[PDB]
Amino acid sequence: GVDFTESRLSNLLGIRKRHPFQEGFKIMYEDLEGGNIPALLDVTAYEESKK
Amino acid sequence: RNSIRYSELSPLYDTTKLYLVDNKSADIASLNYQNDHSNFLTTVVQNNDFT
Repeated sequence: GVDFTESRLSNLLGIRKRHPFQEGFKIMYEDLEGGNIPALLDVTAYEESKK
Repeated sequence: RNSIRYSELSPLYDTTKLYLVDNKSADIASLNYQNDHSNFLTTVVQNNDFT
């Protein structure tokens, strides 16, 4: 994950806590729910495929 | 017309400034669980001998 607590770069990354006054503020794989990258599709496999 | 005085300049009159900060170090933690920077609260009393 990634914790900013001890830093400001957060503000640069245009990302900020919504109650900007505490510390539950670290970001773990576990928080970005649904936000998994899709995965990407294979192009060539699609192509050659005309059997 | 007994008068015990000394330095600590007469709680003075005629106009001063009122500093209305928000991220002053103690304000935060005692009061800014409640919310953001759109509304908050601040001690306008700049005496550090006070929570």
